[PDB]
Amino acid sequence: RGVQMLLTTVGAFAAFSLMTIAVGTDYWLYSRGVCKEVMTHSGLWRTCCLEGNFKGLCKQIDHFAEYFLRAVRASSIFPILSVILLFMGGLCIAASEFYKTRHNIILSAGIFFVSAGLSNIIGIIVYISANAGNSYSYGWSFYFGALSFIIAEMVGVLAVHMFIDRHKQLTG
Amino acid sequence: GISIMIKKPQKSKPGVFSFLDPLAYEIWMCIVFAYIGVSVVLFLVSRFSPYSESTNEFGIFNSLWFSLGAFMQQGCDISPRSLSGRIVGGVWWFFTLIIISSYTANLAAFLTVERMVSPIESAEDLSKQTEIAYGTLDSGSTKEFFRRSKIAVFDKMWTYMRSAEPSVFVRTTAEGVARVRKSKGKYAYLLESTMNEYIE
Amino acid sequence: SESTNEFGIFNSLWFSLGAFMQQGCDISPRSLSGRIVGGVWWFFTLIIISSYTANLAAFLTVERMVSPIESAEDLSKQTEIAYGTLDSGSTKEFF
Amino acid sequence: WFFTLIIISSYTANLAAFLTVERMVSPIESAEDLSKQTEIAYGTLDSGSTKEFF
Amino acid sequence: YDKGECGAKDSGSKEKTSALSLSNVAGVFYILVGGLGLAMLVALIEFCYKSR
Repeated sequence: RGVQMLLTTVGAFAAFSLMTIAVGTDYWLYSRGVCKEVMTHSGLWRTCCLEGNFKGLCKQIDHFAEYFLRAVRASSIFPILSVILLFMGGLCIAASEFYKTRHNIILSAGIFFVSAGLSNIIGIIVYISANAGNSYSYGWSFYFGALSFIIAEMVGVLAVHMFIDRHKQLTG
Repeated sequence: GISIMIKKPQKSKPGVFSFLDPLAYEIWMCIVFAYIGVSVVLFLVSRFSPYSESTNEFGIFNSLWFSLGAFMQQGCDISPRSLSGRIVGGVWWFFTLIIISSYTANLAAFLTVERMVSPIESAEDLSKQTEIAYGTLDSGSTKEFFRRSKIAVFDKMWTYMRSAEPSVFVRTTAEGVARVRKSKGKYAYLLESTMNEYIE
Repeated sequence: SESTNEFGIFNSLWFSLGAFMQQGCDISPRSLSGRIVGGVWWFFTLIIISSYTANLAAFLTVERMVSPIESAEDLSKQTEIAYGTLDSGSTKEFF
Repeated sequence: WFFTLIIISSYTANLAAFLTVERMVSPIESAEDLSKQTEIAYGTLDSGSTKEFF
Repeated sequence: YDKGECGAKDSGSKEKTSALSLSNVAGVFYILVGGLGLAMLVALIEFCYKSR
């Protein structure tokens, strides 16, 4: 009991709000490259150059068994899936006005936080293993996604313990 | 006698964390994520409705502890008894079974090839690791001496020196030793032994 | 006020010894402190015995071992290996 | 416990030996590997053209 | 060959390997995430198949 019932919303908000940076900004990776060689960084859809004549220039980036793995890497779906899962978990924890005090939705809410978690393990490993296909280093959007994963793993357990407090404690 | 000079090879100075070096940073970073990831599901499944908590001791804290011992091959005080509880344990072991075996395999790599090296010796060795370059003082007696000799071990050395580029000849001994100091390995120089053990 | 576990000095020694071996721990240090205490001593054992099992390959696969007396001079400065000369000749006079 | 801890480890090590030595050796080739070393002997048809040729 | 410009019969060097990469071990990580997702499938049955 206590206030901790409400901190679910703070945990969810923090878990969700970070993710938007990942699904498009170019700060995933530092390397040399081209905007056609020059210091470069690249997003999923685009690429930009720095410290040269192309400083501030940008271009599209593209990829068109390994064929299916290339397709999965280029569609990058796990970001979107985890985003939808986190959002639907937030919409679940909001459910104060139906199933009142049974809160079957609050029971279900853990599924989203877990699945959004497990999503990003595959997402990361696909992203890294394909991009590796040496001075290079990982850009901060990778750390942002990892941090979002950390808070998602926090809030899932927290929310499940809060369902245990609010309802399961009454069932014995 | 005609004698050989090379750069002193320096000595090993391991970094204190070098015990990680056989295995890549990404591996550890993925291990840590897996070690977290396995705990949350193992908990959540273990406290679905018995309908009583003595039905399943495997709460959050215990669902952490169980994973650590399983990752270290040190077992447990308790193990799950549900089907959906057990299956994760029935998977998590295999990951450790692979990865520690790979870590041992790579730990054998450096400890082998390294003890497989040998140095330069006897001048004859410069027939084989030929990418460590060598040459002579220019226009001096030794340069013509290599041309005039006709024994195969020297015939190779001459045949190389007669064609190598960039220039394998130096105007002075000072330029030679400077060149050896500059390349810091990968280069070797020729002169009379009386000068050699003087520079030494 | 942690007042539940069975542990004691000789039991802690016993738990330790197996924790340098690999037979399963037969008692539980059940506390967050005790869990942390295990959660590194395990890893330490797992590292070291792996390194030993790696290094025990080298001696079995790349023999060479130069040893007896490297300089042929410094054997002068010891008293186990004997040395001497042919007699009745200039080699003695040199010394 | 210690007896097992040694013996299984020392055994595993040995297994490497063959699985490594039998990959590091390979056959004689292109006359040069017949003449670098003479663990296997050879000669010619005697007084024939090839003997004088060598 | 005497004006050849490449290494011959042999060039063996055995560089210090850059260790084993993630791309080698990934085949474990996939089946791990598979098994973890698969556990929830039976979790959403074993204690609620009697529900309505």
